[PDB]
Amino acid sequence: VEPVVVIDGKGHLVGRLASVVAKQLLNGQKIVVVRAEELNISGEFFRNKLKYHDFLRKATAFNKTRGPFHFRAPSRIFYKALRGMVSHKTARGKAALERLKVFEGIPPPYDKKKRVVVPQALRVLRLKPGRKYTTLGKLSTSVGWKYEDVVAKLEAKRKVSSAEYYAKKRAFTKKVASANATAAESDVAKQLAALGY
Amino acid sequence: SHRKYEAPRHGHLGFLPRKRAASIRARVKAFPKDDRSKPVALTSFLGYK
Amino acid sequence: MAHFKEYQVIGRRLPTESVPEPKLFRMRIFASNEVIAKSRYWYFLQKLHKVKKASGEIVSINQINEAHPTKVKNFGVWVRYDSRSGTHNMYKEIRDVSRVAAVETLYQDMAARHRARFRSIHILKVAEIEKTADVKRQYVKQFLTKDLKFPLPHRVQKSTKTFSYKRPSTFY
Amino acid sequence: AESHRLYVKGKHLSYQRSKRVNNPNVSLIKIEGVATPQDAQFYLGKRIAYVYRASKEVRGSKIRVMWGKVTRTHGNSGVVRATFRNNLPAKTFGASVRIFLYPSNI
Amino acid sequence: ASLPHPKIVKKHTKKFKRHHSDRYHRVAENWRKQKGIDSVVRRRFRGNISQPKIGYGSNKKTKFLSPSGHKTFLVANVKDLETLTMHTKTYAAEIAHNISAKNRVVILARAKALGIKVTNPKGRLAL
RNA sequence: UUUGCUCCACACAAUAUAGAUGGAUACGAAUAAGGCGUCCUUGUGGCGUCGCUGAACCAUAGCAGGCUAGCAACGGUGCACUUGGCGGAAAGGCCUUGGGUGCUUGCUGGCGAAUUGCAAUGUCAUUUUGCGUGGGGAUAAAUCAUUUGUAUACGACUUAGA
RNA sequence: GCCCUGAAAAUGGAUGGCGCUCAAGCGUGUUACCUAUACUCUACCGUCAGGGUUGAUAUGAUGCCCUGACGAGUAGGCAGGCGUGGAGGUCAGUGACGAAGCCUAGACCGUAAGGUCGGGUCGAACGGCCUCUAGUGCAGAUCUUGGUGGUAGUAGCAAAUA
RNA sequence: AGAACUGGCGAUGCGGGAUGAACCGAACGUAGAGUUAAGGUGCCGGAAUACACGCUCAUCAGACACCACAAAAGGUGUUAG
RNA sequence: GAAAUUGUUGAAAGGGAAGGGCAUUUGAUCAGACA
Ligand SMILES: [Mg+2]
Ligand SMILES: [Mg+2]
Ligand SMILES: [Mg+2]
Ligand SMILES: [Mg+2]
Ligand SMILES: [Mg+2]
Ligand SMILES: [Mg+2]
Ligand SMILES: [Mg+2]
Ligand SMILES: [Mg+2]
Ligand SMILES: [Mg+2]
Ligand SMILES: [Mg+2]
Ligand SMILES: [Mg+2]
Ligand SMILES: [Mg+2]
Ligand SMILES: [Mg+2]
Ligand SMILES: [Mg+2]
Ligand SMILES: [Mg+2]
Ligand SMILES: [Mg+2]
Ligand SMILES: [Mg+2]
Ligand SMILES: [Mg+2]
Ligand SMILES: [Mg+2]
Ligand SMILES: [Mg+2]
Ligand SMILES: [Mg+2]
Ligand SMILES: [Mg+2]
Ligand SMILES: [Mg+2]
Ligand SMILES: [Mg+2]
Ligand SMILES: [Mg+2]
Ligand SMILES: [Mg+2]
Ligand SMILES: [Mg+2]
Ligand SMILES: [Mg+2]
Ligand SMILES: [Mg+2]
Ligand SMILES: [Mg+2]
Ligand SMILES: [Mg+2]
Ligand SMILES: [Mg+2]
Ligand SMILES: [Mg+2]
Ligand SMILES: [Mg+2]
Ligand SMILES: [Mg+2]
Ligand SMILES: [Mg+2]
Ligand SMILES: [Mg+2]
Ligand SMILES: [Mg+2]
Ligand SMILES: [Mg+2]
Ligand SMILES: [Mg+2]
Ligand SMILES: [Mg+2]
Ligand SMILES: [Mg+2]
Ligand SMILES: [Mg+2]
Ligand SMILES: [Mg+2]
Ligand SMILES: [Mg+2]
Ligand SMILES: [Mg+2]
Ligand SMILES: [Mg+2]
Ligand SMILES: [Mg+2]
Ligand SMILES: [Mg+2]
Ligand SMILES: [Mg+2]
Ligand SMILES: [Mg+2]
Repeated sequence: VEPVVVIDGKGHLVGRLASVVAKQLLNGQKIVVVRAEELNISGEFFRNKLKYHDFLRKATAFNKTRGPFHFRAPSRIFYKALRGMVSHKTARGKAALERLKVFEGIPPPYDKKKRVVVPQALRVLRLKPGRKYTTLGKLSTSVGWKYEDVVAKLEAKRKVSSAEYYAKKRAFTKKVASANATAAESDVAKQLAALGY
Repeated sequence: SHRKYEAPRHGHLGFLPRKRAASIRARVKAFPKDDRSKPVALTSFLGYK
Repeated sequence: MAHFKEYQVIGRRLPTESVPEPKLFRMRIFASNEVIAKSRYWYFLQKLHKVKKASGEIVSINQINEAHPTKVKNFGVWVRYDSRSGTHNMYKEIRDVSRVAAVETLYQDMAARHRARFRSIHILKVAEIEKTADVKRQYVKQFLTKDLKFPLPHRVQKSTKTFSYKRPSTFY
Repeated sequence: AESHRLYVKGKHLSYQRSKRVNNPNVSLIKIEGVATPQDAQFYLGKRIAYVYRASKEVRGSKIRVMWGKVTRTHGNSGVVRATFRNNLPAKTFGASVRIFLYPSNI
Repeated sequence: ASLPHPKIVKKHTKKFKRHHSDRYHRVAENWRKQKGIDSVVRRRFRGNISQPKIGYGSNKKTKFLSPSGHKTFLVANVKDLETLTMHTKTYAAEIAHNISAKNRVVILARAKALGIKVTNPKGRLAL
């Protein structure tokens, strides 16, 4: 529908976000995902911490360097949920994956580009009220991720600039509405009402 | 089958690999925490043994 | 077993010279179709009478429709069923708009709570509870209070495209 | 104008297949804006071109086309099956595809 | 100018090569049937080479026709060639491999006179 | 080592392409709650309004978009300039001034289109490289061999030499 | 009923994996949808069966023509065919104006055994058809004889003072 | 380890049970179109992140026949009786 | 003057083997048939 879709991970549930992201790439839609630190997983923090430690013990006994690799960053926990939903040892699969990008925070390009959401993976739409859940960033710091603070700091900075932007814009569309209303009631506008506009 | 007698392993797995270093000048992997209330100063120094 | 119709079924043991005009017995039966219905009939007659289908005959089979299908009714429901380790009688109450609707949710309920498949259940009686206050089970009494109202918090709308440009709102 | 398009955008998804055998003879097509089999019934019969480029000029052009037709709908979400003059190359799973408005019945 | 014929359909143009004739030089491609007790090929497990069988046989109607729709007839000399005088819509002469160049130009001339097609006219051609 | 390198420009030739074909259209936060307008005692404030999907918004007419005239506006927008400022998370992009110039389908005119023959993607994008031309610009090093021994099985390392 | 305790083993690790919590879990119900060498219709191959057809003056009576059904296969049986050395017959067959042989991700016929051609190389002989005959068809047998590889520029070429 | 009756594997590919001689479906000439079986339809992966009523929250939840195990006993967790 | 095996030349592919099946893209190559 658009050349590149930018997804605001915040408030999405990992494997449901993954399931849709994977399909899209396979079908040829480039996807970039931001604020993976604000991803969720159902299940209380402790549960998913225990799960993560299960993962953590699997290693190649003769050489741990060849063994399963354990990435600690929310973006990359995420990639993992994703990568495992893609026939990723096939050309067709590598190709789909090159179509993907994932970030903690919203770094340049994407901070001035619109981001969407994916309602069929929106936690607030899916999880029954009262069911505990985990935030990706908090899970990740506990298994080694080093950059929650730095991301938080940048994000607060970015969030201030974006508040300005918004404000300016909302000021501007107020003017624009003031304009659109002198033109209301005019002849060309009554005609357009007639045609559903 | 199970050792027989127990004894500590030989040597420390946290100093692997036992390869030659990438340089004669060992790297400083960490500097003292910063306390910006004190005057500005170096935090290390070169010399020859 | 499905979406139920209710049937009157009438049978009798076959006539004989010395006994022409045998007695004629009736059952109401909840089934998805008349084939299952005549089957169920023979199933219960044999738990009650010296008969079986080879020596009996179906006299009539007719669907009974609800008298007042758009009138809300409080049903009393009486069931026999088997569990994994014994067999048990039960009384339940179901609020709906037809016996037929009511019996569907019963099997559903029996399957969900007690894990009883259809084979394991005998409906003993389904009867409309005429006076509120002969209503016994509180999960229904609840819906009889005067001027009753309730909101439906946390509204969740079905998206029709995979992407959305807003950020939904569960207001309602 | 800026738009000169007379076709609907589409996508080569897959060959027809079971869990572990595919069938290069029938392709599965996703059509933009088509979400149901009832919608997709409109496009049955419409003709379909996968358009691509090549390094070596031929009868004038450096652009070649494989032609096909939509043939039936496929499943419940608007996906469609199509056949082509020659089966589609399979590097094209995920490639864009053009669905035309002819043969027209409006 | 061959007799009209229904479209020629070949059913299996790919050559049936012996199993493992791609794996060891000692095994020629010439079709040979597996008789082993365990062989995947003989047992026809999904994924191996198929085997020649009578289903593949061609339409009695177009069998033996070449693309031109003529059956080929091998020919050593003008007399052989002339056995096709009344069948130029049906058979085509192939000049045999061991015919000399000077005898080919005679055979070819007479074919032209009789309207008989020749499948390999350029052979040994004094060009 | 036979005139080489680099940035900008155009030119011919190639080579390609995981797949342009109107627009990736920027708060944040909450969801048992919020957006927007408005007033005010500026607050966990009053009052109004909206949702129930982007089925939107923006754009969109002209030989794939030709050649031309005028009117009403003084608006819009393309381009190359120029003024002030911002953005380091991967800023490599955003904003602002001012003159110039093109287009304007805001409205009203003149001319052109056929024969591509009843369809044939009917060719309009963006990759990397190669060769000459001429506007700027810039004028090294590494390796062998030799040498040190803080190094070394051999390579490697580490020194030294106009 | 579901869940929880009761519930201890050795390389790291398996509801197939990812992951999933008003499920993508458990029980039950209702539609739709995906797809087997199976089922339905059709073409073509072959097998078996049942019919028709000696009437010359043209060419297969083991023929031609219509029709129906059927097709898995080790051990094994039978059948119709492909190929090789020699033999009787025949084609008054091929050939120094190039036989045989050999090479050839060139062509063509056959379901296949195989057959035919072109081009290159070559130098003296050879083939079709009816029939006769057998020392007549190889991937194997720790097969026989000969040739040849990877191993590999590798082990090594260091006892006896120089 | 040994019998009975049938059906299979051995001698048999094909679709399903991830995998697998024997289970489920279905038995094979070369092909087109259609429809199904058993089994499936979040993504891997063709196919509803379909509909509907309940139940379940596990600091070692559970997840489909053959089949890849769990018992006595116990819970003021929760459910219905 | 075959094959195994080898040198050079030319073309191509190559993220823990290679080779194979069905299908098509791309390159190279080629028969036939038109009149
Ligand atoms: Mg441990
Ligand atoms: Mg011990
Ligand atoms: Mg190094
Ligand atoms: Mg299988
Ligand atoms: Mg053999
Ligand atoms: Mg066997
Ligand atoms: Mg590519
Ligand atoms: Mg409000
Ligand atoms: Mg406000
Ligand atoms: Mg307020
Ligand atoms: Mg909008
Ligand atoms: Mg214009
Ligand atoms: Mg005009
Ligand atoms: Mg970036
Ligand atoms: Mg220059
Ligand atoms: Mg499990
Ligand atoms: Mg699953
Ligand atoms: Mg269920
Ligand atoms: Mg549906
Ligand atoms: Mg078939
Ligand atoms: Mg048939
Ligand atoms: Mg057979
Ligand atoms: Mg013979
Ligand atoms: Mg012979
Ligand atoms: Mg002999
Ligand atoms: Mg010769
Ligand atoms: Mg060869
Ligand atoms: Mg030929
Ligand atoms: Mg020659
Ligand atoms: Mg001689
Ligand atoms: Mg003979
Ligand atoms: Mg012998
Ligand atoms: Mg053999
Ligand atoms: Mg041999
Ligand atoms: Mg051998
Ligand atoms: Mg053998
Ligand atoms: Mg040998
Ligand atoms: Mg030897
Ligand atoms: Mg040497
Ligand atoms: Mg040596
Ligand atoms: Mg020695
Ligand atoms: Mg045996
Ligand atoms: Mg079988
Ligand atoms: Mg997978
Ligand atoms: Mg799918
Ligand atoms: Mg059981
Ligand atoms: Mg299993
Ligand atoms: Mg209990
Ligand atoms: Mg010689
Ligand atoms: Mg191949
Ligand atoms: Mg091929």
